[PDB]
Amino acid sequence: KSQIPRLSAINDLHKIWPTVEEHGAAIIESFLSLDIVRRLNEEVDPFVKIEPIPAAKTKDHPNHILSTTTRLVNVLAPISKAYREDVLNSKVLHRICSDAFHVYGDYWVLMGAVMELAPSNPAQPLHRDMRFSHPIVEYLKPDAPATSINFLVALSPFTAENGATHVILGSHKWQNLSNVSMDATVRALMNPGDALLITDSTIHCGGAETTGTETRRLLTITMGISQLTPLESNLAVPRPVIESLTPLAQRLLGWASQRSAAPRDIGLLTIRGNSIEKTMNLKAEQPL
Amino acid sequence: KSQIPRLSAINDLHKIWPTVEEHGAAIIESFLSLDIVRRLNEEVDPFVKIEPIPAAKTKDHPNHILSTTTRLVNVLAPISKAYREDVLNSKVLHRICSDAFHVYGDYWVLMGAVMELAPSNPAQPLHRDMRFSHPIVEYLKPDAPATSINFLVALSPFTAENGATHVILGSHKWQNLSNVSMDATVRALMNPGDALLITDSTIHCGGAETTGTETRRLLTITMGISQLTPLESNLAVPRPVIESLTPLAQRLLGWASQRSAAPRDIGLLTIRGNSIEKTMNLKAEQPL
Ligand SMILES: COc1ccc(C[C@H]2C(=O)Nc3ccccc3C(=O)N2C)cc1
Ligand SMILES: COc1ccc(C[C@H]2C(=O)Nc3ccccc3C(=O)N2C)cc1
Ligand SMILES: [Cl-]
Ligand SMILES: [Cl-]
Ligand code: NI
Ligand code: NI
Repeated sequence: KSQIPRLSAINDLHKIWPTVEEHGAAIIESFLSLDIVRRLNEEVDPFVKIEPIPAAKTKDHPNHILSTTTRLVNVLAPISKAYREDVLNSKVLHRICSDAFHVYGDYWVLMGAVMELAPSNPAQPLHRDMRFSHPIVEYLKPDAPATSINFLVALSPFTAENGATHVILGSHKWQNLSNVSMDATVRALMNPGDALLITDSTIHCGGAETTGTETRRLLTITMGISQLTPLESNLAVPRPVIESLTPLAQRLLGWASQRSAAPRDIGLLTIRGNSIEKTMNLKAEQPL
Repeated sequence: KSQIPRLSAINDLHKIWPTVEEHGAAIIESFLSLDIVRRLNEEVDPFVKIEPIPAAKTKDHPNHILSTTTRLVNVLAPISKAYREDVLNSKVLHRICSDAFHVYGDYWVLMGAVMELAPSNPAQPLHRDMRFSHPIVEYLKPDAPATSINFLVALSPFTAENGATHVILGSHKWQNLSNVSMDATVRALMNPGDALLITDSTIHCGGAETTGTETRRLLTITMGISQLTPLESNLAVPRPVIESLTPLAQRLLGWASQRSAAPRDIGLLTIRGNSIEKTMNLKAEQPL
């Protein structure tokens, strides 16, 4: 069985989305530089350490799906300069997203999260993303272009023994799911900064951590059309932080109006014919 | 040909959504009281008068579809006490919406707008709503439950001669649109406070104003699943105004997290497992 296609962020940029459209997955080698990975890790480190269990009794939106040995930290913009500057303005990410979502229009971040898997973390069941948040997605026609995609960026090594992600190539086109099995999977073996890109229809799962010693960390960036509601809110992010961002980063975090691809688009999140950013006089690229 | 079913807001409440599901339209008699209509009208009056043309060159999200003799005012919460208190907490609206959207989960306001049509306003072409903002909707399967519905509330009389809305009954189930014609329509003749309820698949249009003297006004409330992005933003609505609302009204305006109907729902617009309202310590029902 064939392995996940591996592509250069530098050289093969136009090939990335077409590869994912055909095969359901691709590995983007050095999607983030080692420097960006270093800074991201350093900045999110304490927030991962203080994060409670996914279904903590203190939470009013507990995640009952993730293993108790998973820590997920989202709303990364206030935590991480590297995320809000380097990642949110990634040339590679934006080329891929504009390739993927041109039929629909603007896209934004549905969720940007750091996930840390503890040693001995079990494999997840094979799944498609979005089914615990967006029931609408299951009602889309088979040939509907993907309305979200997920960049699974390695922040530490992904190996077969420490639980590297499994994917079933071609499974994004499957209607009948009788042949869903771990027998059909291949692995996303990745160095820090490499990213596995999948669609919302790609069948996949986190792998089993079998060493009992290694802690695997990733940055999962679910990008989706601006017509779908994000899993996370940036409403509470301080205005100085938002005003330090590029206009593009502001749009990605829901601090701007959005546009569809309809020929005479009337827009999303508008205010009496004007944008959020025009109405609120929102500044951009103002240093803290 | 059969007329639009007419139902009591008081007596026939459980019958309203089933009627719309079957026929694609229903008239809810006295959906709003005359007092609520009076107050709504008085409060929005000046904002309608100052509103420029839909495609005004000053706007960065111009509406190129609406006639130049239409004035549309959205983001009504800061304008109208009657809207944000009486309409957003309407028992009838919420019963209908929970009936309609139970398969998907929470719902919210995609757009609440007052539309005023000037004398001699031409009939709109027959259409389905949502096609200039949510291209995703066209890619839903035929049997997908409606993901949005539109309450067209009369704020002045709707008569055949002054441009009362046309609908084609049953057209919400149409796949082939070869028989789309004004020959197939019936009219929504309505007194102030009556509402025509349609789905996002009901084929309909505003009628021709033929008197040259009458100004027709309506309140259009597009309610949709919380998984779809609103056409309008309440991000710039002052916090004192938001904190005067009920928790339900806050949710409807995007000042709360949202939930899907998935058995182990992980939520929408959350912040590290907690809600917007918990995170921001958002007060409710605090008088101005
Ligand atoms: C333990 O087995 C699992 C089964 C299904 C899922 C799906 C997933 C999702 O739909 N979206 C995301 C996307 C990014 C990060 C986390 C999640 C997330 O929480 N779930 C539930 C996760 C785990
Ligand atoms: C002039 O002919 C027309 C053709 C189509 C439409 C559709 C409509 C929409 O999709 N949504 C709404 C919903 C509530 C109020 C206004 C609108 C709105 O602006 N358009 C464009 C309007 C007019
Ligand atoms: Cl994984
Ligand atoms: Cl109308
Ligand atoms: Ni997944
Ligand atoms: Ni319409």
